[PDB]
Amino acid sequence: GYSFQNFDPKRMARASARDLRISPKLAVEVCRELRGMMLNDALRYLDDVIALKRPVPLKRYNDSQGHKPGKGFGPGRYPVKVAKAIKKVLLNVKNNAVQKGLDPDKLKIIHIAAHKGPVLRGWYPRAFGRATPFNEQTTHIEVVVEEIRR
Amino acid sequence: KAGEEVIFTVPIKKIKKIVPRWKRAPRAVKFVREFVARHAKAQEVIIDPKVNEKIWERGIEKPPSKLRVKVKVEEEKREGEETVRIAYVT
Amino acid sequence: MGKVHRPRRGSLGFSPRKRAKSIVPRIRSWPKETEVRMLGFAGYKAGMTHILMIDDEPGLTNGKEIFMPVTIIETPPLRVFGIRAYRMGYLGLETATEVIVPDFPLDNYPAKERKGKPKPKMTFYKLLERRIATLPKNYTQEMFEQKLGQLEDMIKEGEIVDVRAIVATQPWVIKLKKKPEVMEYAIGGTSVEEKFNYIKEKLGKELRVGEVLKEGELLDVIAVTKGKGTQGPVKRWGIKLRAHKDSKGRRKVGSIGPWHPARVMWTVPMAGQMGFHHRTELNKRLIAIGENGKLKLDENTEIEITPKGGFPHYGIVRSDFMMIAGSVPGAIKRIIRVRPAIRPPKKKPPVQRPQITYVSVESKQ
RNA sequence: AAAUAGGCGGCCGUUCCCUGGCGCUUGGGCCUGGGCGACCGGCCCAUUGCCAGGGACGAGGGCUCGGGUAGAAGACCCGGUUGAUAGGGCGGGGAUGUAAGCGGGAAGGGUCAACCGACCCGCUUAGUCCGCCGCCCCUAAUCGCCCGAGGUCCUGCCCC
RNA sequence: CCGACACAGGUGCCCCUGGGUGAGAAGCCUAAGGCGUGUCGGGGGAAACCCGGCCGAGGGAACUCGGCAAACUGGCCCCGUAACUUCGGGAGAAGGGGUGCCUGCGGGUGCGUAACCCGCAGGUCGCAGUGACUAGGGGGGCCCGACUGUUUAAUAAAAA
RNA sequence: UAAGGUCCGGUGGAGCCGCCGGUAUCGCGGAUCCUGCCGGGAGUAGCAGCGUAGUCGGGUGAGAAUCCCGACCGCCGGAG
RNA sequence: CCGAUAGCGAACUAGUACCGUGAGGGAAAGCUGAAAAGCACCCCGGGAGGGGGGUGAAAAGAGCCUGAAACCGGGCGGCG
Repeated sequence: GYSFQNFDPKRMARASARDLRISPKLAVEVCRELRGMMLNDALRYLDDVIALKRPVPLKRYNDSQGHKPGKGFGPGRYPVKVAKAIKKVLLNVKNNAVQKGLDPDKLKIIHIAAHKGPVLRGWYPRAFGRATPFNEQTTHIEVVVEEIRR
Repeated sequence: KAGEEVIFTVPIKKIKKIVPRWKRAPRAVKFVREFVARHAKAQEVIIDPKVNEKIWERGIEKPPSKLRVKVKVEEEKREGEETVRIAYVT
Repeated sequence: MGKVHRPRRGSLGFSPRKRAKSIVPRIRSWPKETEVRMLGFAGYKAGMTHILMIDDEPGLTNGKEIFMPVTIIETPPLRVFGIRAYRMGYLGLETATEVIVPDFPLDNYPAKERKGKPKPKMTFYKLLERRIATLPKNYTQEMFEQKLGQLEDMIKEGEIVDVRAIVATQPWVIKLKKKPEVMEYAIGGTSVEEKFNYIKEKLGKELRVGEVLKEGELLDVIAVTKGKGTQGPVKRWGIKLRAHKDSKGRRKVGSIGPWHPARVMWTVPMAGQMGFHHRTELNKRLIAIGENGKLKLDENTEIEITPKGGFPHYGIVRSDFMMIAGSVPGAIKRIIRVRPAIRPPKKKPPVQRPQITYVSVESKQ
């Protein structure tokens, strides 16, 4: 669904993604980082991540992963898959908003939040006659973008 | 510099001890690719099957110490680049 | 337990083994004052040679030929940027004030053909510009307000303690840096006013090996040693080998400790930084001072140095130099600073200008 | 990061306007009765200050690029055309030991002729090679991004 | 196929005479034929540490329960060969020498100069001629059990 | 006292209380409890060790280090 | 009497799937709505995926009545 307030006629535009086959933890680091920016900066940010230029800092989940230089937190990594996938969500808010009579580029991103969805589960082998879960997480991520201009 | 052509010698020497020895030959090629791109100020480049053969000739293990290469600069259309370089052995 | 003792491996006296706080060496400990003369001087390690000398250097003969390995060091000339004043507090020595010299001569500098734009380098010390220490913003004004501040300090009179000098390099032939390394050297005499007079003359002056230091003395050397990176328990502390044939073990400490005590001591061998550590090594004999190198017109007190083909990993030596006995702590191309000895041997006398029979002329390669 | 939480030198930030409301709100000088004084009362000044509505400017530093005297990542150190950092070319210094070709010799065997020949010598201190140094800007050190403020909430020392 | 797994496992035959090699259904290389899905890539000249493996002066088991591990010998030809003895064996004892390429001959079998094989002399290069791969270290006393075989399918292969 | 009762708001959209007398496969914190669902571990280990294999152009496609074509470089040789 | 972790092995695709050479062993798996109107038409999207509008009411939108806890994101308050 959607997990935040709306005033979609002239001050909000929304879109959501369901069952994206992506890491939920890597969705946590991008949503937080991206949050509070305008759409255009958010496109720019995603494009840099894919190039393998600006790192996404690891923060809340962070363990056993190498640091990355510069201002921003010690560890970080690049979630290419998620950046491509989220770019599509954002593109959908952008096409929609224009029909709705909002100008997308100026609208700031109030809210982006990730939801750990259903779990694709099975088995892959281990030793001693035993099989262990081998799972892919399927993730929903919502975006609600809001006008701000003078 | 714009329009043609540079003849350049690319030193392969990084290839030894930057990566190991069989798989010097895949590494040489990345060096040839970088050197040319760098010098060009360009994209990854296209390099002729003749450079490959040259690196490869002795085998995966023994690539040669230098390799002389001829590069050109050209444009394109549609939208995009400067940024395209055709290079072959000389 | 066999009831057999094992003497400790590694020291805790050059511990903790961890990276230097700066590329510049540091100093607290200053050697004996007895003369109104410059204390401490600097160079870059060029490489190494070996030398034949006539003993001199008192020991097991005092007349037969002796082999002594040598470190050839290119010293830059230095330029005293400022006078640092100290006042003595309650808790330790604190810097009262400083005079700097913003003021600009054009540097003995060269470089560069192409040619169309020589583009002038005429150096107000554009090397100060390349030094990331900042500068007023009215050169004349600043120097004078400080000079007046000095005059006060000299007047009061005994409020002021000793004088030390902020001194910086001049790269005017060295290609391994182009940014002044900035340091402190003390100016000793025996009483403040004599140090105050000397430091004031000194400031505008490009100075030598000759000014600071004399041949035939023993000297300390202060430096940050060459960085290995991280190295093993084997390397850092020393470890012995074990029993009949061990595949599994070999480079191993076994015990870190007992079960109670329920902690790890800091004296047990582990991996971590080795090198890039600060060391002062005592009593290295000053073989030689000269300037150039390559040719000198006189045939005694050198005939002039430099192997042909340079040295591996060092540029051309052409400027004032010093050749010091034995090992020098550091890597090739690193800044080393030289410290007079605090006291030298006394069972072995220093003897001035030691006799230099012959100098190497072969490359290190 | 010694909580007695240091010392110095330099560099920085160190703002406007209409309209309405307020000012011993803020700040100084003078007279006189009272006070040691601050203070009350009388006289004099403010391009000013304050609240509400809109509004400027941007020192440092990283990321970037060429390499390392540095290095598990990250960091460190140096250079970036105000330049010789890296590579080319050339030349200097080093490593190996005589290159390919050709010419002659060469145990012999053959119509002892055209020749078949391991090997030897000359050419040739050759040839091949360098993680080093110098000359030299030819080539590549471009292009471009950011984060980081806004003499400080309130108090007291000296003036305003 | 079977082992839950597309498991380095392990289940029959046939091609066992491909070429070079060399005693060879050996190794290596290579042909017909097959593949690069023994299915995750890239980076750090890659530091410590760990597995496989290479090399170590001088010394030559000082290590350790113990020469364990590892090393050495090494193919082939020739010479020579002890104690002991069930006379069969020990024995490939031990130890010593040689071995390449070229040039020219001889012998054997044959038929007439084929196909191979075994010797001989001269010339000559290297540090090294089984130069690689293949490829026993040897010797002596003692205990036990005759031997070959079998054994705790899966911590004991032994003297049982 | 309390075991537990009762009222309001949101949600939900058909059944439900009280009293009195009865009755029981009648109240749960543990049982290396049983079953079911879920997090940390981790974005770590594995995706290496055995004779260590790919690579450049080009084709196709929304997406190509591992699909195909050629060239080039290899392993295998009673066996891959 | 029980009421879907209960009661028959089994409210159903059960003596099924599956295990075991075999004898034998053996689960889980119920609920749309008044009507299927079971998603047309329109915008977007590589898109069989996904979002807005379209139902009395979609926390009635396809194992779809209700829709807890553990737990996971975001936000609010507070601490930091």
